Amino acid sequence: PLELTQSRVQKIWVPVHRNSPTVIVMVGLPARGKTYISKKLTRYLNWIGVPTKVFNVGEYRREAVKQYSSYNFFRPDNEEAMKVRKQCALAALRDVKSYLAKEGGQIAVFDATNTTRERRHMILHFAKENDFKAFFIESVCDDPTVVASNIMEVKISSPDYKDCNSAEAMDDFMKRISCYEASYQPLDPDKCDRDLSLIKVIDVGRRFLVNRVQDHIQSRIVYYLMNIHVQPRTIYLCRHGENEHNLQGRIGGDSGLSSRGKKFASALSKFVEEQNLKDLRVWTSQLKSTIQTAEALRLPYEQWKALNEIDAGVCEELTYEEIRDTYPEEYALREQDKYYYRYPTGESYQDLVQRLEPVIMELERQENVLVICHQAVLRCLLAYFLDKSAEEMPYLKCPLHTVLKLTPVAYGCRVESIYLNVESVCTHRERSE
Ligand SMILES: CN(C)c1cccc(-c2cc(Nc3cnccc3S(C)(=O)=O)cc3nccnc23)c1
Ligand SMILES: O=P(O)(O)OC[C@H]1O[C@](O)(CO)[C@@H](O)[C@@H]1O
Repeated sequence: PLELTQSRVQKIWVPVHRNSPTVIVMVGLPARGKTYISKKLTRYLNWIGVPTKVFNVGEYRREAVKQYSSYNFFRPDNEEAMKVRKQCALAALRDVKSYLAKEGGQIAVFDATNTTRERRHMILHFAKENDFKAFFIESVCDDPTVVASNIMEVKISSPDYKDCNSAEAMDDFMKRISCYEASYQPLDPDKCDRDLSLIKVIDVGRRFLVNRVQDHIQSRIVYYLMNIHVQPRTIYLCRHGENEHNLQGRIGGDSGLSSRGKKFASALSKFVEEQNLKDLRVWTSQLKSTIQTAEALRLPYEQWKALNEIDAGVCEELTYEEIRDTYPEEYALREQDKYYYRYPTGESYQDLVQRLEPVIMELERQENVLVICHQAVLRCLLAYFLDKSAEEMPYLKCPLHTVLKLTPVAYGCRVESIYLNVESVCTHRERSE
């Protein structure tokens, strides 16, 4: 029954006067997108604030053993290589234990083939004895075009194949896959795996079998998988054209575009038209400056309250100088912990991420999209796509009148900056000390 004090940074009332971690087990033949999924899921989970880390058994093998030479290493009759592979799995599990039990981790993604019941049974046993949950994700695909595309995009360029050309790396990889085919026992949720928590994904997200979801992190993972796709597309992110508050160095508010902001809007329209995209969706916030920017495009657009700039609470409409003079401790606390700091009666970047989550989910479902938003919001989105930490997120550089063009490549995202040659003030503030 305790008396309360409001914490300085997060503004949380706390009393004063003195969920088991999960191992996600990937399952499947090589080149079925296990690593692609492990990495993308981990980016999502970390961004929403669930500390996650991938333990790729392949990387342990590459460190334990000299340069790769061929698929013979993966022969099931290779007694020695089988021992090494098993010890690499056990070493990766030691690190999973340490991460989840001792380093604050919440989710460990065990990224390997794990194609045998025996291997999976051993992982289960490891989980139950450390009191970890286990959740299996299996990717099944028998389409040779898909497999070949995966091999060309991320396998032949890997360090294993440094001394091979393309044709021979591809030949080797195909034989390598064949090494796993005889002993591959797929997840069997009807019968033998009836009691496991799992998702089996068939044909690149065409069909799912989902068995026994045990907690909210798991249903959300499932929802995420049911919304992502691997079709090629482009995401453009930018801010509103310069506005009248920007000219005054004032934060928040709902001002309109300055004369230069309107020139940017016309320049954006020209840029978009020259990209020559199919079915470009345009999203804005509900604040005037983004909507006036979209109005220059002559494309249909949709407004989202969730894309509204961070709410600076009682500091809305003020300059950073007025904040420093009127609220000196608040100004200092934010410079010290810019991600977690909440403005009084307002928001933190942490809050932003919670309200942007539905934006991210819908972005995953779409194809070509242009998002016209605001500085702190744009940083949050960009952090997601580029896998930037919470500590880095509030300092990412997203200038006015510059389009950030994002294109999926390999296991991530390429970003290209395109400045549309219209002057503006600069609203970027570096980390100080
Ligand atoms: C959509 N969803 C829900 C989902 C779920 C699980 C796997 C995959 C998947 C993803 C994938 N991606 C991937 C893997 N390596 C290189 C490039 C890419 S790509 C297409 O992202 O540029 C390749 C796959 N292959 C076979 C089966 N499944 C694959 C997808
Ligand atoms: O987190 P920072 O660096 O203060 O940036 C957010 C600010 O940027 C702006 O979008 C432009 O100054 C403000 O409206 C908002 O308060």
